[PDB]
Amino acid sequence: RLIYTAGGYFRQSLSYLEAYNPSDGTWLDLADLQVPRSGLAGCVVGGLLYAVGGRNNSPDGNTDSSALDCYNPMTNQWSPCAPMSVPRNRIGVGVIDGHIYAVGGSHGCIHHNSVERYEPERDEWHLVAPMLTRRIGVGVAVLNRLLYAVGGFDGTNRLNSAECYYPERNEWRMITAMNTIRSGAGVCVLHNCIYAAGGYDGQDQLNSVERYDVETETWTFVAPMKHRRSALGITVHQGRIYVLGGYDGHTFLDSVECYDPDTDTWSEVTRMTSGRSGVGVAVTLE
Amino acid sequence: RLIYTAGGYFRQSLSYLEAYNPSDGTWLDLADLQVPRSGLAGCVVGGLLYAVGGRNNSPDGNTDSSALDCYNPMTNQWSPCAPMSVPRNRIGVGVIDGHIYAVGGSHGCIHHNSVERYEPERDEWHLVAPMLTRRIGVGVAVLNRLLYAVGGFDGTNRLNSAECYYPERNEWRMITAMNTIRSGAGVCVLHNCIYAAGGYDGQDQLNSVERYDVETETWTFVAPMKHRRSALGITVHQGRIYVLGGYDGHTFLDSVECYDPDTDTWSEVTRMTSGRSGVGVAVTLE
Amino acid sequence: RLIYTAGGYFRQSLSYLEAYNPSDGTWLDLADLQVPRSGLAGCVVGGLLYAVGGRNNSPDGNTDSSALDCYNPMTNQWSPCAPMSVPRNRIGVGVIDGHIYAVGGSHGCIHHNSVERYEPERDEWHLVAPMLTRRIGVGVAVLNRLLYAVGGFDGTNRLNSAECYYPERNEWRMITAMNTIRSGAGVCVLHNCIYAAGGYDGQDQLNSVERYDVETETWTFVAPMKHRRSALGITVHQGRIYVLGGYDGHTFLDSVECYDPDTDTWSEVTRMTSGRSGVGVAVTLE
Ligand SMILES: O=C1c2ccccc2C(=O)N1C[C@@H]1c2ccccc2CCN1C(=O)[C@@H]1CCCC[C@@H]1c1nnn[nH]1
Ligand SMILES: O=C1c2ccccc2C(=O)N1C[C@@H]1c2ccccc2CCN1C(=O)[C@@H]1CCCC[C@@H]1c1nnn[nH]1
Ligand SMILES: O=C1c2ccccc2C(=O)N1C[C@@H]1c2ccccc2CCN1C(=O)[C@@H]1CCCC[C@@H]1c1nnn[nH]1
Repeated sequence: RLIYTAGGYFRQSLSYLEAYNPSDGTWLDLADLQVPRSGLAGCVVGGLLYAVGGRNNSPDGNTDSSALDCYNPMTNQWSPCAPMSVPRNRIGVGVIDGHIYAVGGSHGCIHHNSVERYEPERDEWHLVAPMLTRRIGVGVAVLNRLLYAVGGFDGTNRLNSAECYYPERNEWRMITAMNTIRSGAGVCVLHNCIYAAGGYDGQDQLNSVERYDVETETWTFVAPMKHRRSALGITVHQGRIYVLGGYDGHTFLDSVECYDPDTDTWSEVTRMTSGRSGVGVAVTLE
Repeated sequence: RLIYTAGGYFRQSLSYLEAYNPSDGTWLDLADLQVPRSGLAGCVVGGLLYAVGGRNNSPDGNTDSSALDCYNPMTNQWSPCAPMSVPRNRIGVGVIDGHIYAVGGSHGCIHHNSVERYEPERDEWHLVAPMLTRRIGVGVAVLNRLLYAVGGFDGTNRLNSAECYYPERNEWRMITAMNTIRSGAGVCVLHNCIYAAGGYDGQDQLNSVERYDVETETWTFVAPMKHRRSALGITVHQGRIYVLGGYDGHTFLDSVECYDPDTDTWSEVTRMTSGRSGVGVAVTLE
Repeated sequence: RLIYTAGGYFRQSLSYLEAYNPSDGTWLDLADLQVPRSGLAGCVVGGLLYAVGGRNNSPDGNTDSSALDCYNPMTNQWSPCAPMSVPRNRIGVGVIDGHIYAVGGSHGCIHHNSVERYEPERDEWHLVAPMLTRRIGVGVAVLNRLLYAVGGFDGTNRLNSAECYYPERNEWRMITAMNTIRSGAGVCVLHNCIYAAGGYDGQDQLNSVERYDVETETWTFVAPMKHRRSALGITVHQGRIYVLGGYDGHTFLDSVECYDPDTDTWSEVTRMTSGRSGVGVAVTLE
């Protein structure tokens, strides 16, 4: 239906909200964020777009965000929701049973292993069991009612490790680590596999993509992206992964590539209006 | 039966070969290595002690070693054997079916994922399938005729990841990662479980100890060591782990702690003649 | 007109500046470099010879160079220019529109993919687009106002890959890879074709030479050199390639071969005053 892209960074933190339509390839110019921010994460619950966490990198100063803002598509306006317990810059998020999980992120020099859950019915955040590892630039994916924290950065080492959360048991456990170390990678779920595209391994931006099969418990490489990129927006729409923007250790990308799992190929389908990195993206449900 | 300690580091790379008898608590001052080195690994095959890889850190310069030297307890003599294909400083080693596996390590700035095997009868090294990850300061453990590479450092990031080698199939496979990131940890096998004691997580030296059960595929913490230590010697003697020396953030340890798995307790049983880190340790077989 | 040879290595890093006249076959002994260096690159802009990057391998210690020095033929004198942003040993250089491009190279352990441009009239360096691959011992050629980075070493593997820079667009594209892997090869342009002579493939020094046709996008072998050589000086003078010195496996070459494209034959036309490798070579324009 539509692929949102909220915020991002180019010279400073951005306030752009734009929506891409895969059918005709048009870009909608929607209402801008109240506060500019990069390193945020986007998710859609009910029929509202949620902008979680982030950081406002401006010439005047840098401020980490604990703000949850809710975009109503009908009115084309943003409405503040209950803020998180702590600011979370470079955050990952996943949705289970209509509840938003705010995973990891940073507050200045404090790297979070803590995770908290938002209940939209109550407008209320509540902390859950923390991760085994501190993760910023973490990628999150939801599969079989289980949340996966994939890769990231613990303040010293970038991570190839991943861990699975069990909502019913309220506990974390380590799974098989990735083949490549990835911080700020695009993580999503397509069919019955966890995907991890792009990222930063400590010295190079990555174009390699690998997927995790839950039953075999093995990470397998697939066709790499055309442009290597970190801090990229990722989204699945009608059986195909879409990756939007990012940073290639150099230029802020406007490129948007699409992955077809049947053919195992990447192809640039469009461009964003301007180059940016660290965007929060989410698809309109259904 | 003796616990050998070869080489090590204190202000410069050491040449010490010393042997500890756990029965009476005595120390034997044996013949020194012909070339001093730290970051080496020790192993015992067919009644002979082998010193593998390492580096000679001296005031006159630094040289990485590809040397395999063989110590005969009967003659108290070091005799050179066939050198490895490439130098391997901060190496890990394991023994399967009388063959010595040289795993990972570094040569100057090259970090090895490559692995090679030594055949004592032929005095020959041959490369096998390389690891999925480049690892230096890697811990090696042999269990059920499979070789496990644990933790380490890839040149940028310290690792909690672990992978298992299959000699018959000649292939590596990533297993469940550790709870803690460990580079230069003491890795050994006790009662059908892989132990990972100490190490360096990128910031602090560790005193925590976790073990891996092969069937459950889970890492579990046990009682921590009294002293934090990285680049530590390790071996098993009559159902108990012996850790020797290491680096705790400033002092080079001479302490030697012993782990009793029944009581789940650590106790300092003896001291080495001088403090050191990066030693090659192996026990006399049987 | 003269073929300059600056620096080089034999036992230690050299300070020689010598100039060969192809007409009468004489050698000119010009003013030595202020600082000895090998792994540098030479180029001529506006009647001035430039010595870029390199390293001073001395008995007292090894130091990588970020220095740009300018030789004035009128005064027979070297003058320091603005240094590069980072030291670059085994550097490659080319010139587009009177601007010197510093491509890749190493700073001790760091292998650069970054590229920076020097403006002689301003005496300023500015970073441009970094390469898709990190390359040390990289050969550079300019053709149709596009800069080509060929072969080299990425810190792990020696490369047969090549890539093309687009100054106006400020981006890099990966072109067709070479038939042979070449690190430290002599790269130049002749009759609208990119040549890659000699180099090191990981095991042996090479005498084979292959050229790239830009329209057909194919690498084709030509007559090989008489001597195998890596880290060789190279240039083009009156429709013929001149390769100077290098390393063949044990002996530092003083040989200077010349390639005639019409006959497709190499021939030793002269010798340098002493054998050396890793020199910077360039021709007085016109
Ligand atoms: O885009 C860049 C970038 C540009 C230039 C230099 C360094 C970086 C970088 O690390 N990135 C990625 C990084 C990143 C990584 C993972 C997830 C989100 C993001 C947001 C973008 N980003 C950034 O680093 C932001 C953009 C670059 C300025 C610094 C910004 C920042 N500083 N502290 N937090 N953010
Ligand atoms: O003992 C120290 C130490 C002391 C003081 C400062 C830093 C270190 C350190 O990293 N180590 C551990 C490190 C290490 C880690 C894993 C496995 C083997 C070893 C050998 C000892 N060691 C070292 O780093 C060596 C001892 C310290 C000087 C540098 C030496 C080295 N440098 N490159 N290779 N060796
Ligand atoms: O000439 C030799 C040589 C001689 C003996 C052993 C190894 C080499 C080698 O790699 N080379 C080539 C190498 C090279 C490769 C590409 C581009 C420039 C150069 C300069 C010369 N050179 C060298 O390696 C230099 C000469 C050999 C000593 C080491 C020198 C060095 N070390 N780190 N940087 N330079």
